[PDB]
Amino acid sequence: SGFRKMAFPSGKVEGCMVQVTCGTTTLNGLWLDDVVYCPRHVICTSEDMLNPNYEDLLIRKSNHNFLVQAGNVQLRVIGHSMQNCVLKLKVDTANPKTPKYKFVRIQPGQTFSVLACYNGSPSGVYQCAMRPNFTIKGSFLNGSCGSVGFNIDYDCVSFCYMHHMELPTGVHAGTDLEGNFYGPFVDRQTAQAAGTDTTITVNVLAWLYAAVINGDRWFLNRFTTTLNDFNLVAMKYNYEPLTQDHVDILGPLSAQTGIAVLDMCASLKELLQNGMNGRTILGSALLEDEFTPFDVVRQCSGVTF
Amino acid sequence: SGFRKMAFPSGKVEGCMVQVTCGTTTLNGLWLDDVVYCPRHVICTSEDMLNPNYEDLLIRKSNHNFLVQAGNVQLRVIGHSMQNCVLKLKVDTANPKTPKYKFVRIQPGQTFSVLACYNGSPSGVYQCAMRPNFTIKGSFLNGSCGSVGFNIDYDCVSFCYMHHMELPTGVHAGTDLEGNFYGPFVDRQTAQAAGTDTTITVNVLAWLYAAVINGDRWFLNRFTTTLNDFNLVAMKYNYEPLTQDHVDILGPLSAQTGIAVLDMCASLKELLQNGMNGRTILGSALLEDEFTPFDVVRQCSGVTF
Ligand SMILES: O=c1[nH]cc(-c2cc(-c3cc(Cl)cc(OCc4ccccc4)c3)c(=O)n(-c3cccnc3)c2)c(=O)[nH]1
Ligand SMILES: O=c1[nH]cc(-c2cc(-c3cc(Cl)cc(OCc4ccccc4)c3)c(=O)n(-c3cccnc3)c2)c(=O)[nH]1
Repeated sequence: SGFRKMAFPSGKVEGCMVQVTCGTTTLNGLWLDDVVYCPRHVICTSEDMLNPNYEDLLIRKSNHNFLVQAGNVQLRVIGHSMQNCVLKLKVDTANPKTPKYKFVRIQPGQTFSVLACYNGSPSGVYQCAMRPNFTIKGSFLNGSCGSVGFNIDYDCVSFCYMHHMELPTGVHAGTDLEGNFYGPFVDRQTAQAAGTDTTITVNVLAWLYAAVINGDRWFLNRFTTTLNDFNLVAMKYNYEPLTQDHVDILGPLSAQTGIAVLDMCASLKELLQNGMNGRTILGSALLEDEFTPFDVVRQCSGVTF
Repeated sequence: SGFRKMAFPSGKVEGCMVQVTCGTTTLNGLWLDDVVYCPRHVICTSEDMLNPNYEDLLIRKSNHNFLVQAGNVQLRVIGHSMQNCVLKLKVDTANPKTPKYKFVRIQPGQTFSVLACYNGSPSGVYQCAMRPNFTIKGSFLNGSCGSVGFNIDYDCVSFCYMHHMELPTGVHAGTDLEGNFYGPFVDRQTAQAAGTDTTITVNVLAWLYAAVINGDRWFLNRFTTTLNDFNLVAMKYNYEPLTQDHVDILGPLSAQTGIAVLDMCASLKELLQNGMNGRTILGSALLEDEFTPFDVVRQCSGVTF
């Protein structure tokens, strides 16, 4: 029992982190097989990032201008190319620690683990969610660019995120491992709106099921609702609309606890309309939306890797 | 910017986790050099744990009765001994992945990372605190015994915790790596009180400094206090007393933010007396005590490993 914001074990990713240097810029890269992936703004100076022409900046760069260091190991760069917003550096040595892996583009509302890195060295790991507006509320300092987010299924690392930018609002933006930004953002230091964020309704419900499984039951009430009525309330409190697809994903938690999804929606409705009245749920005084239904079943049933 | 409950990268510990089997009992062990450490109740049956005589139970066990498996690798057991509440199994092979390490006994209020494991396989990592009453509020299921807690300093893993028990209250108890329980607990399924817990005042203050560093400033007020007056309030709200030693550990955060420790105490006093009035601090609607001053400086300055 107990419920914690738990991250995937990071060892399989730690073995892939390298340092990438181009000119006077140093950041983090991801070394898989014989390719190193990193944000393309490694080729920019402080002035370039205000309005960069990456095509033109890269043309002034040759293979020997990229220094890639993996601990002591200096890697020899034998090719370079730009794919959307990431640079791909071909090296002459395959990473001996390459895990089984794939590149995935996650959906808004999905969670992943972040291995924050500086100068190629891992400093910490934490779990976060892709917001509905495609930002993430991370913990990143200067030098963290090229840190990656991932999930793990038994032995296969699914890389979903590479960190590129901190917006003036303090939230974070980045790409999938094909270099495509999540959300509307561009890798340029110029004004960019993230737009309205909402709460991930299906995750909140998943966490309420986790609370019930662990003994926190005070919020269960005598009411039910309909999907239509609930979505009226969701809209009023800037919650994402709940779909039948979401109801179905919640099916196994509903079965395990014997609480129909729509009954749990009614409990959530009453928490939104009346607040938590100075109480806590799973040690939290607000409604938590960073656990997916899969996360809750994983943590509450102890699946391993 | 941003502030997250961040855990140490777990790779160095993942390489040390093995499965230990004795009879029909299987749990987690820690393989360092040529020794495997695990809870001594691996030798108990379900009935034994109600009132075990570990000396007598171990006498019925021989080296070949302990099966130790590290992935595929079956380890050959050439010695066994009991040290307080842990078993030490001498194996004939040194773990090739042994990190630099030491065994440390932490103080109440200190934080560490937990690598939750099942059947020798890591499933997740999270950060927690040793409570003032020497329990931890973890996330552990049956089979998690022998999972370990640790800190990391550059390349040296300090192991501080091995998980042994879940109490009927749902909180968790365990030992240092010499087998000595934290707190009053014994490895026996019989009634055991944990006693009153308090909030870790110095950690709360550290987190308020983290909030200020990140831009959450609404809680700073026009008041100051004295150490004596603050400790009166702390006692009323079951906060740990603040000592001059604590004030000194907070010195660098005070210097960085220009906010005198006693001024921050006055802000904390007003939050305790008046509540948070429906506001949040660093995304939390309650006062958070699981970050030490060292944690806050580490996360806010990006030290790595
Ligand atoms: O050597 C290196 N140089 C640079 C970086 C670097 C670079 C950026 C960055 C990159 C681009 Cl292309 C545009 C941009 O715009 C911000 C903005 C957007 C919109 C409006 C105003 C400003 C920012 C950054 O955000 N961070 C950082 C800092 C703290 C936390 N997380 C990431 C680090 C690095 O890590 N290493
Ligand atoms: O094979 C295996 N067998 C057993 C275990 C095991 C064993 C215990 C345990 C061990 C002892 Cl000596 C005494 C005890 O008392 C509880 C109690 C104390 C006071 C009053 C009433 C009850 C419990 C346990 O707590 N957990 C567990 C379960 C869930 C989360 N975290 C840990 C697992 C295992 O992991 N693997």
